[PDB]
Amino acid sequence: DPVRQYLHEIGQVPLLTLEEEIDLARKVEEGMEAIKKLSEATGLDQELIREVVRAKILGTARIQKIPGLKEKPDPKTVEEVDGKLKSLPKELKRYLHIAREGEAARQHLIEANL
Amino acid sequence: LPAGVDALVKDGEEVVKGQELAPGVVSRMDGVALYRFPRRVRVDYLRKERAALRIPLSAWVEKEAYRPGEVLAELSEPYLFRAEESGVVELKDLAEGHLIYLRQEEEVVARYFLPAGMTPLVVEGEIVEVGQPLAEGKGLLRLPRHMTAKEVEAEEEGDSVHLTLFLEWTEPKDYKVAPHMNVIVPEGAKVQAGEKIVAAIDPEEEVIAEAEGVVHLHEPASILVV
Repeated sequence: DPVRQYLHEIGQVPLLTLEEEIDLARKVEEGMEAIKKLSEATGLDQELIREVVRAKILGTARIQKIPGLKEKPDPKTVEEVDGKLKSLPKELKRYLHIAREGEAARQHLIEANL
Repeated sequence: LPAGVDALVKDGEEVVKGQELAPGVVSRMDGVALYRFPRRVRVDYLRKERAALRIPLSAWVEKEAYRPGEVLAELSEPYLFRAEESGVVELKDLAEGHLIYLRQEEEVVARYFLPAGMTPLVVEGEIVEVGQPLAEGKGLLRLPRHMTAKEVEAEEEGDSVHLTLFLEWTEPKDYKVAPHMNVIVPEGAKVQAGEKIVAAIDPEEEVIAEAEGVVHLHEPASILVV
């Protein structure tokens, strides 16, 4: 039974107290604004850096190769923007990390509310 | 953790299986314990004051820098500490000891130090005059428990001696967190004045350091050992 399977799977991840909720939301918004600030940093779009960070987060090679056979090349347009964002001073860097953490928080929030 | 109960172990500290993280909480694994959603923050403010003192030389324990609790003189007979200036006194209680600020009008005339075992004969706001005694050293007079002393100065005439002290003490204050708030600085944080400690939903509840000092974290909502 698939229903049993999924229901148990979401039964694994616990709920979220008001503290956790507010904190996660905060971290998410901080992440987004960090992406915008990075858009003012290297001069690239929000969803660009966003999807790059995701590609570094919710899976290594699996986000690229199968949303259909053709999207944005793995060694080429992913890694070069990665390395381009790698080559920045300290503040933009800490904002990169912050952005990533924001993404993760988004994921968890999504789960409880699943 | 049950609400209100602090953690006996600090943040970012290694813990071994069987060790208590709290009165009712025991660790099931070796690893690094981590605070999760602290319910309180403790800010220790650094208060520094350059002051003056007068003690008979027969008593004096001669020292360049006095540590907290360290013995200051012996004080043979109970000794009236006689004001070397004239002004309105400001009596400030620091734990065991006292501080007396001699103030004319606005600006202060003098700053007097009262170690533990030297008892004040005056009252805050009261008026005193030159030679009018202030404190009474009764025996002893070892330096305060929470306060250190550096850069001593020695002025000797006959029996009496006059010393200016650079004094360093810790004035603790406890700050209450809220679910609408989040702690920025780490545990055992090195922090300056006017710096944001705990951010919040509104700038109102934002905790801002009144002075350069040290930051401690207490009362976690839960402790995650990893």
